[PDB]
Amino acid sequence: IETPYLLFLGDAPDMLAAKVAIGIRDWRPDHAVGQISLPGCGANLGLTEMTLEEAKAAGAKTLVIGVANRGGKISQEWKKVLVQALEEGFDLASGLHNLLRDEPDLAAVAEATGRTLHDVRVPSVQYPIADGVKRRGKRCLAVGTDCSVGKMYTALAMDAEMQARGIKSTFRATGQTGILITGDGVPLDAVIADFMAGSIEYLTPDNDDDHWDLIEGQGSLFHVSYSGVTMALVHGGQPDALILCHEPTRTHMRGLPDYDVPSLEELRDVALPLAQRANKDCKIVGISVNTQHLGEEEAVAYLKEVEGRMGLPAVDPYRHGAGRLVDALAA
Repeated sequence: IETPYLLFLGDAPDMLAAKVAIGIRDWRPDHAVGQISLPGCGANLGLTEMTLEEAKAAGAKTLVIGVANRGGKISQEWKKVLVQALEEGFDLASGLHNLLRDEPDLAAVAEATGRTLHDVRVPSVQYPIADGVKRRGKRCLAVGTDCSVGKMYTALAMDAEMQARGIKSTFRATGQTGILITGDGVPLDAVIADFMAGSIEYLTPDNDDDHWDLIEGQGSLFHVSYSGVTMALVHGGQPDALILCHEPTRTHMRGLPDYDVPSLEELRDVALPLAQRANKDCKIVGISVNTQHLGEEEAVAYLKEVEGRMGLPAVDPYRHGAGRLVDALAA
């Protein structure tokens, strides 16, 4: 995706629909020159409100859909702006369920203007079958006890810290949100079975010996709907370092009311031998817990006993940053 962006907010009624736009603004502010809102928009993202022509003059290359749709249909009100952006010289990028290229007007305008539609939720390049060959560079993967346990935030927090420290690193997106944030990645949840692991090898190629890939995790080895997606990361990713991610108050898996959440111990016992198959030197180096549903001192107490029991640094990166996780990568 050509950077920098104009962030499309559409008619999103508030900030709830604007997770992607917020993610770009917060994590890669240099990738956004401004926002464009339709009448009735209530998402006060806080960037410079620009017309298409103003955003073009400011250097924007891609109109990025930063708000949710519904999973339904791209409205004609939206396409009216999208078409005009194409005619104004913008590429489009969208992580929605409905694909821009399945809109015959968007596809034909894109073809006539020479502009590109980036439907980042589904693959647009052919990935190979993984070869398991050892790749130069270092690779860190977060694995968790459930979906939505902070894997993406943890990888983003570690990368941001490492960048501030002058450590060579790249956040390697594996889903549409992270791809729109960084402008590149692999939409692993939409990759065909046989190419899953190969797509993660493609995502994390040979790099400098002192370079870190911070791979965005997906699924869970303990989630019967997605465990194979996680497996492809664990092996395709060849991780040198695992971060264990966990949220402690939930009593069931995501969307699976009758499935337990495993402990950090069984996550450790199951994940490490699998990871060691692809990289025999892989180590679990730290634990990143979402403690937002605990009280302040409850969180501090929980983290302390986790650290003493697992013998690994355990932090909540939102409460205090990723610095102790980044320190753990140095060994």
